[PDB]
Amino acid sequence: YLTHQQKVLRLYKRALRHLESWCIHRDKYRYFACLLRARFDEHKNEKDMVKATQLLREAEEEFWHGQHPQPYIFPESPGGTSYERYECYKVPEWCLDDWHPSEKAMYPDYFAKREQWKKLRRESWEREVKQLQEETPVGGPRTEALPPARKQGDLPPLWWHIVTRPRERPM
Amino acid sequence: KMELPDYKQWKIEGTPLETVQEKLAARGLRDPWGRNEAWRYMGGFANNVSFVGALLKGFKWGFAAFVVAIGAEYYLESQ
Amino acid sequence: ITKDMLPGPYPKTPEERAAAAKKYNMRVEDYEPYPDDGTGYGDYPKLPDRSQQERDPWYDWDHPDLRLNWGEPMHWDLDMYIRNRVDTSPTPVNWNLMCKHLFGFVAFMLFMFWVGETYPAYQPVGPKQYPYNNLYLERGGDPNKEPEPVVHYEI
Amino acid sequence: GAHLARRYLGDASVEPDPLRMPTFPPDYGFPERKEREMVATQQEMNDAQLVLQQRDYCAHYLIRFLKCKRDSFPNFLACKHERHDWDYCEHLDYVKRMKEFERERRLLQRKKRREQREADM
Amino acid sequence: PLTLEGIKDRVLYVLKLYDKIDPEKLSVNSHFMKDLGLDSLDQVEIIMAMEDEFGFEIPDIDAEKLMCPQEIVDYIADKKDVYE
Amino acid sequence: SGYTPEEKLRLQQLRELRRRWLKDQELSPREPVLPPVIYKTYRHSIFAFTHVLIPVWIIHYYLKYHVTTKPYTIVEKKPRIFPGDTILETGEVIPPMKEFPDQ
Amino acid sequence: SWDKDVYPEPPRRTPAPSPQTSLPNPITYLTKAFDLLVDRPVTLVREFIERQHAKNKYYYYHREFRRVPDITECQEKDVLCMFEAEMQWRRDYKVDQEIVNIIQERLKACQQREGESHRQNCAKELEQFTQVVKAYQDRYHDLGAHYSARKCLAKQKQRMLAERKAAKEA
Amino acid sequence: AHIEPRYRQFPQLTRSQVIQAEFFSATMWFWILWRFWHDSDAVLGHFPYPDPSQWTDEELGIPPDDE
Amino acid sequence: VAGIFLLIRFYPLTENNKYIQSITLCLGAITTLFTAMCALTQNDIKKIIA
Amino acid sequence: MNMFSSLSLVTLLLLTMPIMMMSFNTYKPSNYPLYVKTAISYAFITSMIPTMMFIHSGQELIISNWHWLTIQTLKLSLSFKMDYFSMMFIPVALFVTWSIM
Amino acid sequence: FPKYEASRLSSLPTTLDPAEYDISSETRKAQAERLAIRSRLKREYQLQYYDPSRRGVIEDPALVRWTYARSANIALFGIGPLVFWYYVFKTDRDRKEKLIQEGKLDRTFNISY
Amino acid sequence: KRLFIIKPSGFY
Amino acid sequence: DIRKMGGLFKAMPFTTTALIVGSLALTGMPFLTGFYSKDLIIEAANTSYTNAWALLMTLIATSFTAIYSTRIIFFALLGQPRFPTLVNINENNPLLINSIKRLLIGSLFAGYIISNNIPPTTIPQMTMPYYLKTTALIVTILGFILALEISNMTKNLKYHYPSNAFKFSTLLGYFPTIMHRLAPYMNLSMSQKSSLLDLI
Ligand SMILES: CCCCCCCCCCCCO[C@@H]1O[C@H](CO)[C@@H](O[C@H]2O[C@H](CO)[C@@H](O)[C@H](O)[C@H]2O)[C@H](O)[C@H]1O
Ligand SMILES: CCCCCCCCCCCCO[C@@H]1O[C@H](CO)[C@@H](O[C@H]2O[C@H](CO)[C@@H](O)[C@H](O)[C@H]2O)[C@H](O)[C@H]1O
Repeated sequence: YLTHQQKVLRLYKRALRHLESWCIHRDKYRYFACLLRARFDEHKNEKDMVKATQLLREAEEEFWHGQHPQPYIFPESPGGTSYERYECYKVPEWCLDDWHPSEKAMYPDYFAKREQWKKLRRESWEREVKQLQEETPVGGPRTEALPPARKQGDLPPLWWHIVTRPRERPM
Repeated sequence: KMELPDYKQWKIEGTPLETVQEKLAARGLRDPWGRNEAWRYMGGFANNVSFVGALLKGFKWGFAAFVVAIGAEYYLESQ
Repeated sequence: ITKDMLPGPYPKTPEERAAAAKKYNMRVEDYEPYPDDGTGYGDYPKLPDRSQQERDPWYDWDHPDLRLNWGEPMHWDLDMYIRNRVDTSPTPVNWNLMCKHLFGFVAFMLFMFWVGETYPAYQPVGPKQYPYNNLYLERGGDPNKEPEPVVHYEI
Repeated sequence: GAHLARRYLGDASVEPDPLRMPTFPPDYGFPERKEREMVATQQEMNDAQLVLQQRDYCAHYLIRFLKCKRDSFPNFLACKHERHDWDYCEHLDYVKRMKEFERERRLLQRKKRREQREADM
Repeated sequence: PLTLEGIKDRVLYVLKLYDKIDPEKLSVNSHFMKDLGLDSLDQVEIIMAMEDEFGFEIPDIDAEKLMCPQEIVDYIADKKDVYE
Repeated sequence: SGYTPEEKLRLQQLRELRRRWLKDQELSPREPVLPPVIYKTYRHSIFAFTHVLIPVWIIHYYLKYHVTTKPYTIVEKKPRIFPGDTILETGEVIPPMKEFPDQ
Repeated sequence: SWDKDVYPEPPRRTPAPSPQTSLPNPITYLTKAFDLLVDRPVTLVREFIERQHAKNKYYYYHREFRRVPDITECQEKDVLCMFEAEMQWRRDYKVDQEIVNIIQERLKACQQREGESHRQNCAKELEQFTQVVKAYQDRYHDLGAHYSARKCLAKQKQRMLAERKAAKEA
Repeated sequence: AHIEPRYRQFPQLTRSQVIQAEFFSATMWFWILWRFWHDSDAVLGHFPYPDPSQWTDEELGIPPDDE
Repeated sequence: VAGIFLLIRFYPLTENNKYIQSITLCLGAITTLFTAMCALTQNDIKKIIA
Repeated sequence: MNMFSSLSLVTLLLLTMPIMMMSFNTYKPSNYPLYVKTAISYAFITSMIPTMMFIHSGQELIISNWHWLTIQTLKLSLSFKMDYFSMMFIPVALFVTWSIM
Repeated sequence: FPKYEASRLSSLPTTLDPAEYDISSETRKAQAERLAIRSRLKREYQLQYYDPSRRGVIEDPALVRWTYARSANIALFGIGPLVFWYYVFKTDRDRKEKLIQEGKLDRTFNISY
Repeated sequence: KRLFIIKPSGFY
Repeated sequence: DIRKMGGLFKAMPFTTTALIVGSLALTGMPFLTGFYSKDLIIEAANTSYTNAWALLMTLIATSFTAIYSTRIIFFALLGQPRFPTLVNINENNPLLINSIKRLLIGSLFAGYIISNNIPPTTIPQMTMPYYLKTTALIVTILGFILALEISNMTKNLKYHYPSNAFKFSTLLGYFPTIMHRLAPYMNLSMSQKSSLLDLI
């Protein structure tokens, strides 16, 4: 699934981040990040892909030996301290349909504009289905990529749940 | 809305990033990101205390207040 | 759902395997049932014994919390492999070495505690002395029975 | 722990055993040995509700200190002198236990020094 | 409170502090490889610099697609729900 | 590596919709349309009255007339008595201790 | 309030205040505030309620159960006599449970009251607790959930037989 | 708000937070020095510790070797 | 602190039981050393204080 | 005894009042957190009076105010122990909780 | 670098998997066929998930198949453990009953049971 | 500026 | 993550002061609140009839307390900043200052005030050799000196491989890694799971 170039670049990013977790201090990190870059540049032009694969394989074993047992993780990345912290506050938009009319009356302007989005979704749906139908090979899609809208006044197929997803800090 | 400081004032000269650059130059290498770290070694961040300096925070006036207290306590009791 | 889309008995022939693989939305070269026996797996696929914590967290799963896609075959023990439970992720230290170091540490501490119990520390003092026959009455001694005298001397 | 090295690494036969001390008679080597005087009566310690482990030969100073504290409330810095008097008595009580350990130690070495010669004869 | 112009200014600020880029040729639409002449190893370092700048991770699958400053600004705005 | 032209266009069209949606999450000025030192001493005076005085009245009444009228419901540790004390109930004088030697 | 003989207390001995400081005791002034602001208004409310109770005074009594023949005097399978004997035994069983509770409450109150001197000063309560528990155990312990006067009697006769045999061998 | 964020620069401080911080740091050191001046025995020792090797055989009741 | 407080409540029993004294002594000693050793390399500020 | 026992219980009762008000809808949601923080601070004050009484004379008592259940020869009462450990710990816990809130 | 030893609860990292780098062309073909199945199911799900008029649950046959298989078929389960505990408890209670009969078990204050 | 908070209906 | 802190000694003066006071109280600095309990506890343990191994483990842990207390101060407060570029450092809320301030006053004086008001219930041991009286203060001081050496070595331009003792400490002795996988696995497969006698 990953190409050789993709695997090399992912190792390079991964090794730098673990190197950064060992060094801590910026001047120390900058110094050793340059040595590491030099090692990658030492074989950038290796044309023999059999040798190149072995270099990649050996670099991965070297990384496994020298990885930080407790590397730095950005707080909201998977495994971070703030990961998924705000999922409890994310409420799907369809819940507003079940509001009592008295609750809806407190935001007359918000719910007026909400009807314009629901109307837009209703009048776009048939085109989106028919566009996907006529752009999909006989044996169904071969990838998960979706197409853009082709005409003016058309919306890209399957847009609602991307466009109206909850905000990252919804409360 | 927010005015960033001019980017040309970030220089590695006079900072431990300069020392790193000399060591790298010895091996023919060079650091292309040094100015991106320079703000951490400049301005109000330039001179932090040492650990013993941190533990002694407030010792100067704490001592001065102490010397007065034990001079006052002598005079109160001596009389 | 109909009856031909439900799990069935263990697949006998290659034709049944092809049908089973198709029912489970699997590629026939990937489909493999549990070995026939009395457990009762039937033709349910045997899938890799891996935790859901091992799946890519950045991919756009239909069920992000479970890291599952709609329609894909669920591991037999998925409820055990949810992210709240059993983790099979690779570890920076080999499993067997981790066990040796953990066990060795606890085994060493237990030995030393027993040694420390056999050679206790103490100060060079004699027993603490108490008056009135070692506080015979205060400790609930029988008032009517006479205690043996406990005499302490100066030094 | 200096004595602990001697007992565990050297000869344990001439070291005191803290769980069985004393093993020589109290008057042995002491011609006429005085008894220990207790100032506080059993009733006084009972009414003062002293903790049993506190009902030792220093309890009269503790009672004096405890009364001072109750009387000096809310001045919780008072009774320093009463506290020291009780503390100093407990130090004298502890020094006597140190002497008992040393007396036991020297009597055991004296025992060996005897047993060597009688062994030699 | 990030703004679209605020994100753009900080993205360009970081690149103007990168010694492999001429600060006068740089623009929001410059292609890192076809305009500024950098390689794919350089682009990885740029993404890491942006991750440090804004304090969040850009996964390798998305990161490899960000080949100009505007695409980085757009990616960050989409993740932070910045619309103005 | 990089967005294909079809990928760029789809991303652009979704970001335009997404930004329009986020703008529409802003409340208008009238929303929500809702239906129909001396201060400090008074706040703390009313709080103390309703949260300290009233409960202590109830608890004291409950303890005095319902709990302490039953045996062994409230049991004090008896007061410590020291040499030289005077007992209120009987007027007894507790004798002092013997003479302390010296130290 | 309650029978002082059933729930005895010793005579309280409080020591008179003997200050040795010039500072005022904050407890003394808080006691005056508590008496004025808390106890006094509370007492007035009770005295009002006590006046109303006096206007309407009525009585309730403690039920007295006549003794009836016990299970030893019941002919085998004579349910009418066994019923009265069995209901009586159950009433006494509930009374003995409360007698042990009274003695346990004496022991617990003594331990708290005597403070650090409780091991010596609570001997009599402890000894009385030990005896009543022994007697209660002999009567009722090991009878099972379906206990009855019949099973209680069978247990007693077993104990009496072991006591007679032990004396016989003595 | 009252404090405005800064880019790549030392943050803005108020006089109150600095003064209070200095006051309580100085209070800590006054308290330590004051207590040590009056209660140095709590740190270094309350009473002398005797040397048992200096106690005479007469005061420990050790009879001579010929008894 | 509830665990410690429970044992403090029951000191009138534990003070007469040398066996329980030894067990709680060794259990506390391995706890204090082992968890202080763990804190020496933690990077999360909250886990260090934990 | 009456001041000591009465104030030992108001401290605990005082802490349950914000819970009562919330569970019966009779409070101001605008600043419930301030209301809870104020209740803790007053509970600390009232708890310092029994503690002062104990520090003075070592006054200890047990309050067995409600007979809940009796199982044959086991009587279970709601019983509170105002002793050395309760008198010293409660003000400390309340003072610290006051800062945390 | 000592080799990685995989375990049941500690699996081999992908970057250390020798099969990860030795991609053939029939392995590429298998990967392309797996993605086709995933994409086909993704489309089927999305055409229902995005339908404006759908209100309910998108029934998943995979989930129904899993629960159906898991609920079918109605040493820790046989007589082994029952026998083991029987001899543990019977032995304990025989010893206790013997002591009580000989008057050697302390039940001084035991009157609740 | 104030943003609408999407919540489940609290009325019932 | 403390590795992304640094240079906060002046940017957060009040949090700094409270952090230093709390660290000194925790490490048993004389006459701060922590000293009035820990100092007596170490002397009580030193002079008791006690397990010798347990006593030694307790003193080493006291030394280790100085080390991780130093580690927080060194990486959180000292050095150059390592946090992101947009500086939103602000500790000037009255609720924050006042809450910490009261606990700061408690952390200085509470031990002294409590120590002098509680009635004595034991015979405190006050006679001991100098090396048992000052053991806590010494090993605490040694832990601080060693902690400085270790922390300052993180600045040298040397990259080190991890030792096995370092991995043991970082991964908490592998107790969670081994026990939180194995024990759940055994129990969870216990039920969802041959003897001929039963087959009859
Ligand atoms: C203050 C606390 C004081 C007490 C400290 C107690 C520490 C006790 C540690 C005991 C555990 C040591 O456990 C031991 O570790 C070493 C380290 O490689 C292992 O050593 C062995 O395994 C490795 C890896 O497989 C191989 O290179 C080789 O076979 C050998 O070196 C041993 O197989 C193991 O038995
Ligand atoms: C019974 C007595 C109890 C103890 C009483 C102790 C009271 C002592 C009060 C001291 C008050 C000092 O007040 C504080 O002093 C420090 C001195 O570095 C000043 O700080 C000063 O040095 C630092 C740099 O090192 C900078 O902030 C600046 O150069 C200057 O302000 C603070 O601006 C001032 O707010």
